[PDB]
Amino acid sequence: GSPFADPNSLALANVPLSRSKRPDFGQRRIRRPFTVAEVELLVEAVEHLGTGRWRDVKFRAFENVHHRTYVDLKDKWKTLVHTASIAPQQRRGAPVPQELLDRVLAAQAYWSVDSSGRIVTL
Repeated sequence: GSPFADPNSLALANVPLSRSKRPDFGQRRIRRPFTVAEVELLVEAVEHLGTGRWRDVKFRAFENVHHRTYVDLKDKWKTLVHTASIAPQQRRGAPVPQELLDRVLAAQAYWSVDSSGRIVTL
């Protein structure tokens, strides 16, 4: 007395599996050297807004100096960020302090998703 024409579903098990991946590299056009002051203000302009309107960047940065263009500033930061994030041997930018790379990197991640760190546990 058994059933007929049934699906006979299995228990459905799970097997182990690994995962592999690889980073990426690149190179942009030839840029020009910047000043600690110009970079500081420039970074603060794009950082102050994180990733919204470039107009506020050019205005916040310095609406008086010999600025270039909204996108110019935004793009400038993005580029410096990639170079400050890439490998050390490849990170051969202008003679600037690590702070610049720390502010651009930290901010980039801060506005990215959540933040950068999760290592310290006071």
